[PDB]
Amino acid sequence: PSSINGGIVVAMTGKDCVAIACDLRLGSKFEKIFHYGHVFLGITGLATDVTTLNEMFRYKTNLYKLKEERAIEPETFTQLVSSSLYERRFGPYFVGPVVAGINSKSGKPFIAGFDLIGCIDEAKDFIVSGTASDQLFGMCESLYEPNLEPEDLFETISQALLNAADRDALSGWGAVVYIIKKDEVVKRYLKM
Amino acid sequence: AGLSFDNYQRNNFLAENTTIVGVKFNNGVVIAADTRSTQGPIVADKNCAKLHRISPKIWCAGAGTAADTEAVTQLIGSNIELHSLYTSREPRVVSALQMLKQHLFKYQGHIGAYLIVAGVDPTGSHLFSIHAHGSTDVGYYLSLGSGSLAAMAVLESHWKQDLTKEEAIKLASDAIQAGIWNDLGSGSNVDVCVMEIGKDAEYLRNYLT
Amino acid sequence: LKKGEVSLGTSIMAVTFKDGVILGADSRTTTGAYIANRVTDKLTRVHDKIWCCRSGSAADTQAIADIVQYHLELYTSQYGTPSTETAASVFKELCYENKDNLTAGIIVAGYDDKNKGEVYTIPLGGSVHKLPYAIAGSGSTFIYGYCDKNFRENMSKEETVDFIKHSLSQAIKWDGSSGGVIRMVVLTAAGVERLIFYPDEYEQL
Amino acid sequence: LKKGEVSLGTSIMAVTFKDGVILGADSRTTTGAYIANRVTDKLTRVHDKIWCCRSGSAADTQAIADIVQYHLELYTSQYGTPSTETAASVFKELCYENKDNLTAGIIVAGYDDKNKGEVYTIPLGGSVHKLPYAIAGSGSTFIYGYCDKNFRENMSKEETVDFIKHSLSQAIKWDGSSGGVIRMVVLTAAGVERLIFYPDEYEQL
Amino acid sequence: DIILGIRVQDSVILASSKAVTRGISVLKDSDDKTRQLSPHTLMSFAGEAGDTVQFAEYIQANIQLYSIREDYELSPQAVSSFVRQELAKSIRSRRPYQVNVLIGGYDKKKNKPELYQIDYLGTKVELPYGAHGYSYTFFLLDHHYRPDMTTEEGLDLLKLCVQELEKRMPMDFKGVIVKIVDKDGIRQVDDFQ
Amino acid sequence: DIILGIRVQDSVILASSKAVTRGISVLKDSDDKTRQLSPHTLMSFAGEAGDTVQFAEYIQANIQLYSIREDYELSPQAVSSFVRQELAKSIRSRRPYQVNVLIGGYDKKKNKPELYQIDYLGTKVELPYGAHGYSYTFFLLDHHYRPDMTTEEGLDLLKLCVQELEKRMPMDFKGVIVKIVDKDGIRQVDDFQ
Amino acid sequence: TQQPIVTGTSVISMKYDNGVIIAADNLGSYGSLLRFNGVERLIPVGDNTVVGISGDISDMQHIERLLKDLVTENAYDNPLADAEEALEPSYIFEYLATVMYQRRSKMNPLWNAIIVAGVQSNGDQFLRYVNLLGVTYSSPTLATGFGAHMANPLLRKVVDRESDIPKTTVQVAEEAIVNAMRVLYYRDARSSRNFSLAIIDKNTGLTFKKNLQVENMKWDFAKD
Amino acid sequence: TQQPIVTGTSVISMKYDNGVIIAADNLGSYGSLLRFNGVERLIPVGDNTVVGISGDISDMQHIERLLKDLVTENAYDNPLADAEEALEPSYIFEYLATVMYQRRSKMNPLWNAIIVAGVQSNGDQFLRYVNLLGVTYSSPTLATGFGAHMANPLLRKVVDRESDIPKTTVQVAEEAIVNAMRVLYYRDARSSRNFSLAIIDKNTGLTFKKNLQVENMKWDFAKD
Amino acid sequence: QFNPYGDNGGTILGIAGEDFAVLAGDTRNITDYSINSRYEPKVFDCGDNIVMSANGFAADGDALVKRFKNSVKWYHFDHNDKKLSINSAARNIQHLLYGKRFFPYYVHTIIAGLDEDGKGAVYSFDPVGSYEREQCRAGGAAASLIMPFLDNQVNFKKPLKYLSVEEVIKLVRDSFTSATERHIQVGDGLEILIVTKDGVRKEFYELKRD
Amino acid sequence: MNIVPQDTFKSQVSTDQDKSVLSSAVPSLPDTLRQQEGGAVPLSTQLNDRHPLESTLKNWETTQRQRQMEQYRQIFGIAEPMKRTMEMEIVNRTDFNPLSTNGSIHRDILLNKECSIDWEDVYPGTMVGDDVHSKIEKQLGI
Repeated sequence: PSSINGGIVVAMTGKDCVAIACDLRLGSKFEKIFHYGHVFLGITGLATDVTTLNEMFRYKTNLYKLKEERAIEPETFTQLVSSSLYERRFGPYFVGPVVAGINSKSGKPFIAGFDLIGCIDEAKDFIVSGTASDQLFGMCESLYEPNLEPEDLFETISQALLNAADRDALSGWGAVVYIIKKDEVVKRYLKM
Repeated sequence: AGLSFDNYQRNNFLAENTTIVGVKFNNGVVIAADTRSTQGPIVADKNCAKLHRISPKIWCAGAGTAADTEAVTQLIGSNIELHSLYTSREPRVVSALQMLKQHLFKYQGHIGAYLIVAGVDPTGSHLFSIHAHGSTDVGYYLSLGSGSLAAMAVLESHWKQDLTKEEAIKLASDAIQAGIWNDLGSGSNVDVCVMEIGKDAEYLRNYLT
Repeated sequence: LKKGEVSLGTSIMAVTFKDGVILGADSRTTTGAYIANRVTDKLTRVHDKIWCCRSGSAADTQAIADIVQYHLELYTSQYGTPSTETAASVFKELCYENKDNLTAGIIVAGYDDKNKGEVYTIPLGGSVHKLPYAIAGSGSTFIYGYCDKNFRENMSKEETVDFIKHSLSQAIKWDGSSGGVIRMVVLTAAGVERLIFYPDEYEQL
Repeated sequence: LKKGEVSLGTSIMAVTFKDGVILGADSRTTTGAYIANRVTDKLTRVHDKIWCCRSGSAADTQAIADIVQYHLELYTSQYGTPSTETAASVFKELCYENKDNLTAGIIVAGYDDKNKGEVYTIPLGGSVHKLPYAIAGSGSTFIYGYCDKNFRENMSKEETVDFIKHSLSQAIKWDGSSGGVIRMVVLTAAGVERLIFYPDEYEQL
Repeated sequence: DIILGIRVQDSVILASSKAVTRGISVLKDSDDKTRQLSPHTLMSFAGEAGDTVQFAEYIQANIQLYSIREDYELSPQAVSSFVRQELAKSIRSRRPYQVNVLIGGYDKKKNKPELYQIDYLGTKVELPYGAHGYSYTFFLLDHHYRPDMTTEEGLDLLKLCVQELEKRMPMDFKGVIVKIVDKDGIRQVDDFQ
Repeated sequence: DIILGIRVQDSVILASSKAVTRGISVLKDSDDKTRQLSPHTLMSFAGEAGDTVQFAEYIQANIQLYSIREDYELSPQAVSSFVRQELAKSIRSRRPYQVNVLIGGYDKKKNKPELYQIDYLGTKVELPYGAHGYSYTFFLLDHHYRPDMTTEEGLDLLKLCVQELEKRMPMDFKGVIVKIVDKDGIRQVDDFQ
Repeated sequence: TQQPIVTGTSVISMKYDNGVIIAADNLGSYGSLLRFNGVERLIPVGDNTVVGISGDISDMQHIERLLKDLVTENAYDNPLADAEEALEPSYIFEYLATVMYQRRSKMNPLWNAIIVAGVQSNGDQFLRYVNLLGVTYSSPTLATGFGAHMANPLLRKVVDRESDIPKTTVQVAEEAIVNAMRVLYYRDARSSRNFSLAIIDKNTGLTFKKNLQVENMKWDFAKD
Repeated sequence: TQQPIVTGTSVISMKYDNGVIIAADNLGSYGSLLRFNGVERLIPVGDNTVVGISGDISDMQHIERLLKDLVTENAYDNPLADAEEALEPSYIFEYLATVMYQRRSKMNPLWNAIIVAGVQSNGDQFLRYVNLLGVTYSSPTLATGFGAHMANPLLRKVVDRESDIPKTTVQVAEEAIVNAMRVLYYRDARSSRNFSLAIIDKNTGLTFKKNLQVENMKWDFAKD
Repeated sequence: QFNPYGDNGGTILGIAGEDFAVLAGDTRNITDYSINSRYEPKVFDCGDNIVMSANGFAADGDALVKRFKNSVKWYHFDHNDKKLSINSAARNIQHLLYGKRFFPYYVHTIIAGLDEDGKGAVYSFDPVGSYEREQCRAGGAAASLIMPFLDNQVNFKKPLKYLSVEEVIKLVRDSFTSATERHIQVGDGLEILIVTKDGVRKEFYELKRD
Repeated sequence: MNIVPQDTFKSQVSTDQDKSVLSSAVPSLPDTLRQQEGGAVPLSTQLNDRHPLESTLKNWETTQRQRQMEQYRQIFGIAEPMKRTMEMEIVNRTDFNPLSTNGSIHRDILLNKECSIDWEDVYPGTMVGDDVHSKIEKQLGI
């Protein structure tokens, strides 16, 4: 019940939309995806570091909105995450973060991943984080197709998560999926 | 202040429980790299830009810890921009070399960045290699990365003093191509940057494929 | 000494002769068995007629040499041209006070109107020794006898050039960490003269 | 190689000349920094005109030399005087087949009517090399250049004696494990001649 | 040291073993592994030697200072967040020490019980039931727990868990002290586990 | 594994815990750590895994061969000497293994009980009482032992020792099987300890 | 064995249209000391095979003894031992690879890397590699040690696939080998300027060239 | 510090009726290599003190700098800095021993063994020893390193007790020191034939002899 | 201490059809980041319509294949040239692997052929001889990429039982092309051996060489 | 003339070494509540298991400045380091901004860091005692 370390995060890009999904534990709270207005961050790894990073980024994004008088864009948030991670060069957090979002002015979807000291990997297709399943990357590679509609993208990412969960730990596995458009965000739960 | 040492003991307790070339030619310098980015044996990105810009006419490419390379390059670029504004003069490659050398020596090799730096300034064209511990060296042609041996073989095969711009570009492209073919770390594309005296820098993304 | 650090497996010579001093070295820098640079220049200038060669850690010796050059510029702004003894003393102080953290050895060759050419050696540890001639590096061990049999005081310039060329050719022949061209600097009252000799010349000696 | 074992930090030379061969060595045996024996004889006779010098473990080399002498007596009982090549082959076989348990290196100098004086070197590992002249030991490293500059084919007896004396004097001068007197054996068609030179003679060369 | 906690519909029940130090025989009648943070928030702790007691007393002092300064009581959520922050801070420059805390409270603004668990690295999890120190009581809790259980049913489940624990421990296990936090405050069950 | 033995005026009482290996749950009713060497000599053993059982079975085979060959029974002293020799021999060329044996017999030539203890290095000591596997029963034995005690008093002392052992062990300690060797042979106390 | 003492650096080889070419330097190193000059590391076996050996020199001499004994035993009571019963490169490689794997399995290995080159009796080219672990493989270009990292990229530009073999003449292959040796002399600290080369051709037989030296060295840009 | 690199072997010393004698060789070794010849290891302080140092050469030069600075600071504004306020051997030894112990306590020691010899202003002989651990002691004969194992037995046969000091002339003590140096040159592999000697006498002052060589060496029985 | 093991990372895949079997492998032989060769086959015909591959340390796999083929020769000599069935071959290989229990081969072994009823059969082995019959198995560096591709393409989606030889060959080629695009150690070439009642057929395809 | 910082380890410890957080009930003991370090941080734990580069990084600039002052003393005399130190002391002494942590412009001009950036500049960085009055008390020494 108190063991929540680990997990997986999958981010994918469609046509004028993005999808970010994470695994969720069983029933009888701790979700690994957070948002800062219209930028979504999913963190895998040590749970205490995940909570610390979420609190720090909420702090920084609130101050940024108060000063700039506008919400922060995915690229700027990516750079901020990179610099914050690099600050702890010799004591780094045991985390793998993934960022997804849509730029307001341009409408271009954006996803990125980070290493534990902030090296940025900007991918045009998808990002997978976590070490729960080794075949999850292969399943995402086999299922992904460029320029998918939000319904098709949701189906693809949900199928990838379900297939990864089937050949892995079971009896309580759940998923949380976010479909992000320029003006609409949909959050869904998968109990399969 | 500075880089933090917090959670060092905690991390210890938890633990207890690329081809880059640079070529000089008669009126400038050329730097070239491959575009394959890997995370272990997995190809993370088939089109990655490894050529970085310290200043409009001073470029570099690195190996080692990627985050360290990027951070050090950006810090030195900020220092170079401020110094150029302060002196109202074009930045010199020697100044960037001095800043990089002293910064790397301060950290006693704990910043894992190995660099090739090429540039053009009012004093001429310059090419340097920089080691993580702070040692620097000068040369007419340099190679770096896991594919550096094949690229160096190609460079030693077809290098001469009187090289034109086109010959230098072809030689750098061939060295990167050899690293691409014979090294598992490289393979996708070739990025080039040509810095010629008296002209703007020319950045060629995906020069070959 | 540091893990994964560039070392200086060189061949260094400095000989005092009738008109001044000559400093000579090879041009090979290696990483293990791979030759990282075959045309490196190892003759470091810290003042117009005060030059040195370095051994040990490359980064530590480069930092020490830069500090020494800065110190000599400060001294020159006050009292004019420094003596070779002053530069050797500064090198010795920097090497000795940091011997627990830095690995450095320095051969210093200088000329001035008062002393008329001098050689100093500062091996690892930080001690200083003044000698009529000095050898250092991994390849020096193979020419200890030959030099002892062929050095004379007050040799002419050409004889000193030949002696250094022969000794460094043997050092290159027997040491795997030494090779390339032979570079020399001649410091006299007339000025500074740079010389280079290629393998096809000295390998036939 | 074995813990607390006597090693051979010597200076060994063997030179072929017009009339035959000459084998020379120093006479110092040390335990760390203490000199255990300053008048030791290092010229080992395995046949009337086949001699050797040893390096590495003293016990292993002594055992190998005794076995080789016994083997050569057996050979002589059958076919007469053996050649230097045969003795070198026996030494090589013994050293190579036991290289995982014994540390031994051998320089062999011989004379016979057919080959007229030969030198063989068997370094650690057990490989064999035939050379016009050979040097070995901890003090040999300091005379690699000098010998390369002063050896000529078909030298006279006196010139060879002088060359060996100078080279070994330098080796003694620079190596702490080498010292004492210089002992030489001259093997020609005339017979075997033993020579000794004292420090007060060769230190003034 | 073993600690257990169950959040039932209207209260939180915390059970702590009244153990003593090893190598010294002690006779006492006090619960030394529990500090009252606020009149409606209790904390139980387990782990190594006096580091844990120092941390618990430091937390209690800070919370009492807040209560005096504001003339107000922090909610259990805020108390747990502060404890998590302080625990994360305490090991930023030293080797981590074994510690595990259960915080049980009754929020009067929301009028509901709450239970949190924080491990030695500073991971806070909100749970309906929890335990620490046991080498399986988790299955017994899973099969016999309902969100709308009364205090008596929670006490019966706690007694079953205590019996299961004691069936595989020596007689040196003297017993477990049980406390209940609800809308009337914190009380001690002097009768039995 | 824990073994105990008391030599009373006319007999020897040997008690062995009916324990089991770790990681596998077993339901059995037998004394697996005791071999009958001869109709008037019994051996109890404790230690590590099957090495001890192999040694005990080897000893039993040798003694049975002697009994068949000579149509006669070795005295307990000779049996203990042979066991000591074999135990010393078994570790002359291998790393020693943990083993401890109690040999209890009734010599009919002398008409008296005898008890011996041999440790893992092959040290044989003749003792009035002995034990192995206990981390104190020594004081209880010293205060309440007399050379001329009857079988009943020895059984009472054994029961006191068993109670002392069980007061500091979990309920996983199922019990102790007790056997008595006297002039009528070897019998098992089926009632209790 | 269990440690190398005196060693040689690298051997390089390639196939051309009518045969094979192999080459190796003549140096035996003693650590950082370039001790022995004049060590032959190409061993001609028969009139059709050449074996190149890199690594421990004493083990190399042991292998030379084994090869000579194999040649002698082939001719034992064999009238046509040189006409139709002569040794093939494949036979020699099979024996050598068996020996290498067997001595690896004994934890008593021979610290060498071996390349066998030659022409079979039917005119087919043979070029194969074995090492101290018993790992064997074949390729149109082969090299050991430092050469494997620098000579192979240069040689694969001439012969990159099987179909390139018929298009490569002896002159082009020899020039490529010479340039690769020059590059190795440039960038290998344990290398020598003196090297030996061997050409095995299905028409002209075996040509063994000794005392070859690296020439045309660009030591001119170091003046500034 | 924390490792010696360039070192000198041994210093020997003894008392006689009217003064003290000390001696040391002129070699700086670099391991087994006898690198530097011409290293002076006897440092004269004032007109009445000599300090002999064995061990690390760089630390020895540091100690020489300290001694020179001590002399300069004593001189300073003192008018009678050479008549009645000159430095005594006891003062110099006290300062040096304090430095040695303090640097030992810092885990940053000076890797040397030091002997101070001289004559006090009242005519008394002074001869004391300190090392890198701060251990100090006095004796009518003193030696460091190999000398402590070979020179002391020879010197104690001349001066075995305090009462032997008035019976020992300068000639006998000097001959004993010379013979001890010859024995050390015989049996020490890091020794040199060249050595320096210093005599401090309450009547004749300081006599410093350089360029002394071991003579009368019995290299004659090695012929057979 | 001398390390007797090495690694020559490659990828193999065995699939059992209705009346055929296929065993495929990449032809790349590498050491660390270097390329030893671009065409070094690892799938061999062992006689009696049995194909074998031992991926991992190349020397151990070559030795195992050599021993198995010699044993097959003696089996033919001693039993009137009787055909060796696939299950008997699997048992022999299990014994060969377990004979090195305390000094094991550092390989993973796949064999393929036809059973007694004519159906395709594939057997997979652990390094010390534990073996099982399977419908499909991928081994090596890129197995975790090849298996999801086949699982998405096929149902074990047209069922595997009704697939033809050409369709299986196409699926193997597509999966290996994808793995070559994603994995640095996979490329150069792909070789497939097909076992049917008529015998063993070889096919070769080129892969990306970077 | 040091390059790498030296003599960084502490030679003596005591329970009252930190004079600013001494307890008022027991002046020989520290006040753990006002330390605000988590309440479970003994001083002894700070003497072991430190990253070896931390001391070098923390004292690097001071070491370089001391070497520069020593060079000035050797070459120019006592007056030059005296004047540099006096200027730095005057600038640092009269700056008191309890609500800010950034250094002054004049300090950067004196340190010749007008157009220089290091990681200390990029990354310059409770319940009890983090107010203006604590800084006033520390500054005035009352």
